[PDB]
Amino acid sequence: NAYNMSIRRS
Amino acid sequence: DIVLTQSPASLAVSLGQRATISCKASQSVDHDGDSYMNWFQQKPGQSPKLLIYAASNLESGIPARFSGSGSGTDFTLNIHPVEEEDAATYYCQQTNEDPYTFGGGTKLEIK
Amino acid sequence: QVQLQQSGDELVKPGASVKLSCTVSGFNIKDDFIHWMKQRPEQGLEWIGRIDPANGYTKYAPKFQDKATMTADTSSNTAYLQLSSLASEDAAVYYCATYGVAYWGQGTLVTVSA
Repeated sequence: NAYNMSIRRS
Repeated sequence: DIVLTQSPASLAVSLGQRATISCKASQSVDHDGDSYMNWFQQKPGQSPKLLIYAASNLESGIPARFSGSGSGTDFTLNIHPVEEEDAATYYCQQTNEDPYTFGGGTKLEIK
Repeated sequence: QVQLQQSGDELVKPGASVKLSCTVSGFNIKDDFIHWMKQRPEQGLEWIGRIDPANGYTKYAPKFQDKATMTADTSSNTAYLQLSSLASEDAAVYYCATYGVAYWGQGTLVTVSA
């Protein structure tokens, strides 16, 4: 599952 | 901005052997214990395909022959073993800091 | 099951504008950012920016701030990229992506005539 961590969500 | 430098720019690897591609970031892409480096595969006329996210996570649908390692500024993509269908250009991408940036690509050929 | 279907290739004139689309199926676009990328064979892959379709908020790379305008419509699950005052360096393949950056559209070729 790449949704959470393939971008930095801040 | 973060500059990503890949090494080598191109390589030819014998079928069935291992290959490693390096991506070095000009500043850290770490945050809170994670490393926001992705690896993509692209073949001519096709969109980039995500292989690895957050340095070491294998994307669903991608063979376990691909693995990612590294943290901070130094990252590697390993292919083990290399197969014919792996002929492609590989890109690293950081998503730690805006703007996201991409490496210049590494073209892999089979011999 | 998620598909990002981008609009057809466009030949554009210098100084003109063009609006590209990215129609998403199998995914509620309110659920994530949509990202736009540019690719040229020499200058490689560049991130143009991302839009949050749930609120319309946009973030651009500084080099694209007065070239690109990202919009989206949850009503049609479609994102748009408007390129203004086209010039030679705008000829490229443009991609949209979502689900973090895991799922990409097939790309739209923009060619610029002489």
